[PDB]
Amino acid sequence: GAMGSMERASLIQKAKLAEQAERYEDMAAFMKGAVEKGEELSNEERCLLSVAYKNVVGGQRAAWRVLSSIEQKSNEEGSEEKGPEVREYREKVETELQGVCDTVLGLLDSHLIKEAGDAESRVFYLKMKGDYYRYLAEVATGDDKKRIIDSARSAYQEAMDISKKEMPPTNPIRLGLALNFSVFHYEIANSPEEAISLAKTTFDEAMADLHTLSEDSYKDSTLIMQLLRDNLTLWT
Amino acid sequence: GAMGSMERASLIQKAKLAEQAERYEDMAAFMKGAVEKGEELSNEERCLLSVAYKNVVGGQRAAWRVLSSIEQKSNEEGSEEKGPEVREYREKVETELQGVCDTVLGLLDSHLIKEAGDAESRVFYLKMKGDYYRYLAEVATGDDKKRIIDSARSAYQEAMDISKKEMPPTNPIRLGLALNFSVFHYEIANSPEEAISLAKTTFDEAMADLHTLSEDSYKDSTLIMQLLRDNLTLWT
Amino acid sequence: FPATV
Amino acid sequence: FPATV
Ligand SMILES: *SCCNC(=O)C(C)(C)Oc1ccc([N+](=O)O)cc1Cl
Ligand SMILES: *SCCNC(=O)C(C)(C)Oc1ccc([N+](=O)O)cc1Cl
Ligand SMILES: [Mg+2]
Ligand SMILES: [Mg+2]
Ligand SMILES: [Mg+2]
Ligand SMILES: [Mg+2]
Ligand SMILES: [Mg+2]
Ligand SMILES: [Mg+2]
Repeated sequence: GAMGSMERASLIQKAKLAEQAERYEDMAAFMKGAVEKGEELSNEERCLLSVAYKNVVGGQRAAWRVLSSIEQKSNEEGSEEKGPEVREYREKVETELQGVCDTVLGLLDSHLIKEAGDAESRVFYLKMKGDYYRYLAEVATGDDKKRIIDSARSAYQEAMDISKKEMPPTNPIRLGLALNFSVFHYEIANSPEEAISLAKTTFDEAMADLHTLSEDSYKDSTLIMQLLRDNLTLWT
Repeated sequence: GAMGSMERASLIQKAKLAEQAERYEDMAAFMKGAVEKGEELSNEERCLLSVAYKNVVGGQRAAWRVLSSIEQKSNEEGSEEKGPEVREYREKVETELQGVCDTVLGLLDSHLIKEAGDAESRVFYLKMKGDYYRYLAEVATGDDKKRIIDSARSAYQEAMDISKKEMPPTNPIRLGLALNFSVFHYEIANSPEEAISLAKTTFDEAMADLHTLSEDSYKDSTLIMQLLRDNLTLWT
Repeated sequence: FPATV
Repeated sequence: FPATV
């Protein structure tokens, strides 16, 4: 690793600087270096890791969607043949996206998940594993597409099982996991009813637990609850 | 070059796709490949080249400013020493920025400028040469800082001399060159009076020539004239 | 697109 | 920052 010679604390410091500078590729490289030091991550460090890769892959996904849309329009009736370039460039972006997903999944498998014993860390990493398999599923078309989808489902399901046993219904990680697994059901697994049921049950169980929270925790939980409601409004 | 095996037309097509996908690093790499085919660039191709690198270096400059600001605050009185990391990371971004500038200047020198005979192409490339020396000047602190500044000035001045002889005062390249050379005077050369004089004279001479233009040319010219007025309002 | 975090 | 194009 090109970060092997830099101190763990310096990598974390530079990840925070990269975030301030909106240099998310650098941020992700610094956090990958920090993970590869082999020590477990604190809550703030897990956040830095997730923010960095979410921004990198988010940009790739947006670009892939633009290119896929152009490619699909080129394959409609009456469209002038323009050669292999659109497919080639969509494939280039797709391959880079897959590489980033494989990198994140590799960090989770070697060895973040296996050392994560507390609910907050383990649920967080399993949510990430589901998310990055979900991004692989968005672009998948081959023999392994069903296995990629089931890998996302399996990671999300293990995270859900732990979160329901070990976290309150307002815990922001539990809420964000449910939000994303609901989107998985709607956009990946062709299961809109399950998506809607999960979002509604999650929202209602969080609502009933808000009374236990401080003002600051209430703000965190209600923010994610509003995203659940936003999706429900989009879907109904 | 990694683009050496791709057709010139395919590189241009992919540059346009990259622009639509907001993948400006890819766009710049495709356009660099196209330049390196050795043929002159059309007006649209010159635009693609400039848009790609302007976006790449613009992002680097924004990040450099964020990091330089943090570094300066760390060097104030009462600031807790936090080690070399801020300087190191600012230097990393700075070195990448310098590399992009050197790449663009290299394309202009080998061999875009020397083959550019028409005013529209030659002024455009000399403006670019001034711009990229200006970006080098923004970060320069060493023995060669004055020479970097004079390199920007010299390129802008040759472009101005050609543009005044060969282009109408409303030509958008002539206007954009004057806008940027004015900013050079204000922000690089410590010459705010020259910056203001140039912006005002450029604006007034364009205003007197608008009557010759079609509706579409009028729109292009007045857009840049408004930027001149915006700077004048900022500076007075 | 729907919201995810 | 001032405008450039
Ligand atoms: S991890 C990024 C920092 N975010 C937070 O600490 C808060 C609590 C504001 O929001 C979170 C936390 C965790 C998750 N998650 O799905 O794991 C989502 C959100 Cl919005
Ligand atoms: S080169 C990018 C495309 N822009 C244009 O064609 C118009 C005429 C709209 O605007 C231009 C053209 C040239 C320059 N320039 O400074 O060389 C600036 C602008 Cl805004
Ligand atoms: Mg150490
Ligand atoms: Mg593929
Ligand atoms: Mg259920
Ligand atoms: Mg050829
Ligand atoms: Mg330096
Ligand atoms: Mg004069």
